Amino acid sequence: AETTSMVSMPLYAVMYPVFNELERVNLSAAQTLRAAFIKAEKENPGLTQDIIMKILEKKSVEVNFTESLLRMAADRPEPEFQDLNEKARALKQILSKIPDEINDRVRFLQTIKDIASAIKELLDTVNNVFKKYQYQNRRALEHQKKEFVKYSKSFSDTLKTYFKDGKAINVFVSANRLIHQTNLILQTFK
Amino acid sequence: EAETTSMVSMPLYAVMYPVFNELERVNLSAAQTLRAAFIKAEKENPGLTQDIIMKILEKKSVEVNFTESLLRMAADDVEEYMIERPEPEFQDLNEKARALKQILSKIPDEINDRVRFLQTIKDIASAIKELLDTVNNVFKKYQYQNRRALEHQKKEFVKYSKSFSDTLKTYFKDGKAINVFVSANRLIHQTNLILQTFKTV
Ligand SMILES: O=P(O)(O)O[C@H]1[C@H](O)[C@@H](OP(=O)(O)O)[C@H](OP(=O)(O)O)[C@@H](OP(=O)(O)O)[C@H]1O
Repeated sequence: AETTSMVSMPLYAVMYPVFNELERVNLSAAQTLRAAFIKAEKENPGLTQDIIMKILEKKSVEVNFTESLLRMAADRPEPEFQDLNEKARALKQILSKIPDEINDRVRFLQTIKDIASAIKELLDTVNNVFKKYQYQNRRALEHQKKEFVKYSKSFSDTLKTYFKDGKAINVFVSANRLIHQTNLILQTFK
Repeated sequence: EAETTSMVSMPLYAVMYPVFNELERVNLSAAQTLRAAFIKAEKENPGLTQDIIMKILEKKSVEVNFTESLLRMAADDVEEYMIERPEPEFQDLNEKARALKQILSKIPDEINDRVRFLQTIKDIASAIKELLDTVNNVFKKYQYQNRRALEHQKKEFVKYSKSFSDTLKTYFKDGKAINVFVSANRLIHQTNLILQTFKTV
């Protein structure tokens, strides 16, 4: 009952898990992708292995792309809203500089401190307008705030694991998520 | 649905398309089916290709270990590629190819011993020269249905051989064994292609 070559293993150990998770987002896409990999693998055993390896060999292209997205992610006259916009903007700007700061230990350590205080200022400002929304569906505020502080902690964790791992791409990805969460706070004020 | 002209679709053209370009040489329908599958999925969900690539990158350790295991297995994957011609030179060609693949297969076991690894590299070099010499002799002595295909495959082998040498140089710099494992597997595959071409030619 075992005629499948060992070279085909990555199809089931790598691709199938990815397809299975994709079925919950786009069933049609997952099936099409899976069907295409199955077809190609069955007709030429070893193809999935080489495809996966080539993708790994192009990680640098992926690092560059993840860096550029981070750099790009930085792009009501009420006084409280002007403050919220300013604080959010400063945080996003600092986070977007990470790719060009991470290669220097010293300057990267200061950047982390800049990120800490920037988030602190943002949270303070968030608490300010927080005290003026007088419960008008404020639940969405306490919710979004916590989603932000959750990604903030998740980012802090990513930094710690980075100082032992050395995997910058995880920092870039996490910083990107933090920015998106920063925007979510601003947007929630609908 | 949408067009893949957005920033988030970049990896589709920067990563996947170059990869798919090679498969046309192996299986056109497969390169086309895969290309159509990714572009289709990307149009429906822009950013999907990027997520797929990121998930594959997360399986690096799994892929790395499997690649080493595959290299170790190469020593017992022989009979499928053997040349089925009576002449003595073809039997000698089968032997030279087998011997090369055997030494390449021992790399994972040897790479953790500088002294042993240095010798193994010398043995690989000699095994390659002997393999090429046997190929050249058989090229000159016999007729074939597709001599051009054979010569092309030999030159492909030479490229992957030099690529292997370059990988060794780099390994002595950064000490990443996986690159050596990958390069050895590809050299092994090229060795098998030579054999398979003699079988149909
Ligand atoms: O040492 P391990 O645990 O395998 O992890 C590293 C990281 O994945 C590097 O990327 P990152 O800095 O983003 O963590 C990667 O380089 P690139 O991603 O720059 O290509 C290294 O491979 P090499 O590229 O072969 O050095 C790889 O060895």
